[PDB]
Amino acid sequence: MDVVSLDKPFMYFEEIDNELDYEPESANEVAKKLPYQGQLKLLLGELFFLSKLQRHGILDGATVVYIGSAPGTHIRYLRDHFYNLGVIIKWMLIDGRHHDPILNGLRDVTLVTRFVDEEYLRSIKKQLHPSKIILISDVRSPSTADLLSNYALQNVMISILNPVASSLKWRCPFPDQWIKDFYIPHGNKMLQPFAPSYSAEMRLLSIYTGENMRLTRVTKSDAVNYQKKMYYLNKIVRNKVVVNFDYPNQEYDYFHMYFMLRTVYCNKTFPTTKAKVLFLQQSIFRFLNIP
Amino acid sequence: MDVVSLDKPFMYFEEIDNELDYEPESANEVAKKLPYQGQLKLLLGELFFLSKLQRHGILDGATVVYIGSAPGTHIRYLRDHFYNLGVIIKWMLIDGRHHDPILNGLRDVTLVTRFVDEEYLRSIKKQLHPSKIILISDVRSPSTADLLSNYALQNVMISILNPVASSLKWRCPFPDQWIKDFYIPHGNKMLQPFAPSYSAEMRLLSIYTGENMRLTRVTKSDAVNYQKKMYYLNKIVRNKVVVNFDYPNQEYDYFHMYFMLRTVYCNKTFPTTKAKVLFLQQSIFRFLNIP
Ligand SMILES: Nc1ncnc2c1ncn2[C@@H]1O[C@H](CSCC[C@H](N)C(=O)O)[C@@H](O)[C@H]1O
Ligand SMILES: Nc1ncnc2c1ncn2[C@@H]1O[C@H](CSCC[C@H](N)C(=O)O)[C@@H](O)[C@H]1O
Ligand SMILES: C[n+]1cn([C@@H]2O[C@H](CO)[C@@H](O)[C@H]2O)c2nc(N)[nH]c(=O)c21
Ligand SMILES: C[n+]1cn([C@@H]2O[C@H](CO)[C@@H](O)[C@H]2O)c2nc(N)[nH]c(=O)c21
Repeated sequence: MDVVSLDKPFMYFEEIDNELDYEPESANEVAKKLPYQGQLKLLLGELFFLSKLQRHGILDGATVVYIGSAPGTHIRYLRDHFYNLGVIIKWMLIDGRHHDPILNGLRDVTLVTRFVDEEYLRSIKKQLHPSKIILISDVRSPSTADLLSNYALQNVMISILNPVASSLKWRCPFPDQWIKDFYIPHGNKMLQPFAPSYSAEMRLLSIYTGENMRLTRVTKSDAVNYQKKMYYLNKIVRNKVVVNFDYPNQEYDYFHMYFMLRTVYCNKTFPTTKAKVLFLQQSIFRFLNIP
Repeated sequence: MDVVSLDKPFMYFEEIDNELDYEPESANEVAKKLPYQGQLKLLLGELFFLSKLQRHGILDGATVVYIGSAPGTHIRYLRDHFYNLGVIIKWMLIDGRHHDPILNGLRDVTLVTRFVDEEYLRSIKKQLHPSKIILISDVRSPSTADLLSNYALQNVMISILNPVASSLKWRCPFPDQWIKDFYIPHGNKMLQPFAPSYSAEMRLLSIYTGENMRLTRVTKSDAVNYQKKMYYLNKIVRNKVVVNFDYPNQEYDYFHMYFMLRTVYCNKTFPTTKAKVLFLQQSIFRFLNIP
């Protein structure tokens, strides 16, 4: 077995302290071990993001505009969570596909069947005004050309919507498939537990202060770094069993999940962090129908 | 007469301490008092900008890419100045119109007869590489739609060229002619002496550190501010005679010019700032054929 003692997990991309030469054969390896692993991945990353905003006092009263939200089964848990905690939020879920029916009938959540474009963004901006907007993007067209296209639209979501914060899907294009350098918003590169086995994807978390918007260029060299660091994390790190982690599951992803969940706010008072986390995880797994 | 004692002139937009309701009648008022006032305006603003970069040690060895450079008569003085001081610079002047023949025959200056577009920017970027690039933009298509168009291209010049610094033409669109909010690069809003009488134009000076690019949104309210502050400066301030300014010309613009010129580097050693400035101004006026 691949056992180890870890202090904490890598929470952000910059923390990854090693790299590996990408083995193309890994793409043939089993991408997922858990049922509904994708919603879980999204639910933890989004609970983490939103709890932070709560922590900074910018969640209550905002309208969360989620683009690329369908089916969105996990968004129901996210909504109930903050709704039961008492935070006042309006959810506007927009996608061209259809949303899970469990999202229907909630006065606080509006579902829109529309693929968004720049023109549309301007109309929802005029219709949401003057509410504070929190943006979450998970749109998917893929080719490097498809990616750049998606990232370009995400930057327009921000310029037009002008949110107080944003969570954006972020996977750097492959170096061997470079087309051109581009700019993404500045933010924390949040690592995702339960992402597909060899996924190089993360979520960009940003909070907008003042009336400025800071961007950062992404070059092919960066793409090489992304590939090597994410390859090292997936092949080695995520396959570690943290023996000094006293919890029902000791695999790296549960250790990583633990650290994300310990930052979430709950109503019930627990004697320990372990008790709150166990509670949140059980609740999450039961909701998603994960054994 | 409109006399006054001033400590220093407003060097940046943010410094302007007052505003006035814009009088549309002012547009009918004489826009220029000096022959070749336009080149003078450009020459001071560009000497100011470049001396700063020299001061920060980023001028020597760069290639200055000037877009919207023709005729460019004053660029000859700028080139000779740094060339005689010993700074090593290559000038690449690109415009669709023709350049003043005085710019020909200099091995260090290349003239290009091309209107630039995104695709072209990419080719000059590949051809200039790996030199450090300093960008100066003075392109002019006008309608608010024309402006946004120009500002949009200027932002692309920066993203593609990736200069170490930039000087960009900047005039906010009129509030009563608003179309949409937009982003311009962060920079110092340099005020311009000898600009047309009621001009609301300035130059955005930026130095790029790291691999980031910071932008700032411009709203209609900002457009109202720009209009009022620039109207106050043009109607009142620029019409002041600084009696405590001991110089051959006491008008505000010469006082403003003095402060810009006192930052320029020269070969000759002068006993006073007044002597260096008088020297630089005389030299500039004689070169431009201004009495
Ligand atoms: N311009 C656009 N506007 C809205 N949705 C878009 C889009 N381009 C792609 N999409 C949507 O982005 C989605 C990617 S899958 C998203 C999964 C969802 N976040 C979940 O929680 O289940 C697709 O449903 C696709 O229709
Ligand atoms: N895309 C583009 N590329 C290059 N030049 C452009 C342009 N769009 C407009 N221009 C040029 O921008 C110029 C504006 S006048 C510029 C004056 C010049 N800076 C001087 O020192 O004399 C025009 O000559 C026009 O041809
Ligand atoms: C992380 N990853 C996945 N694939 C490819 O994506 C497919 C779907 O997941 C995989 O089958 C693999 O071919 C990669 N290809 C390259 N060049 N570099 C990578 O980092 C990489
Ligand atoms: C600074 N300025 C000039 N013009 C207009 O531009 C023409 C050419 O210089 C002027 O004749 C005037 O009509 C302005 N119009 C408005 N609404 N607001 C301004 O601040 C302004």
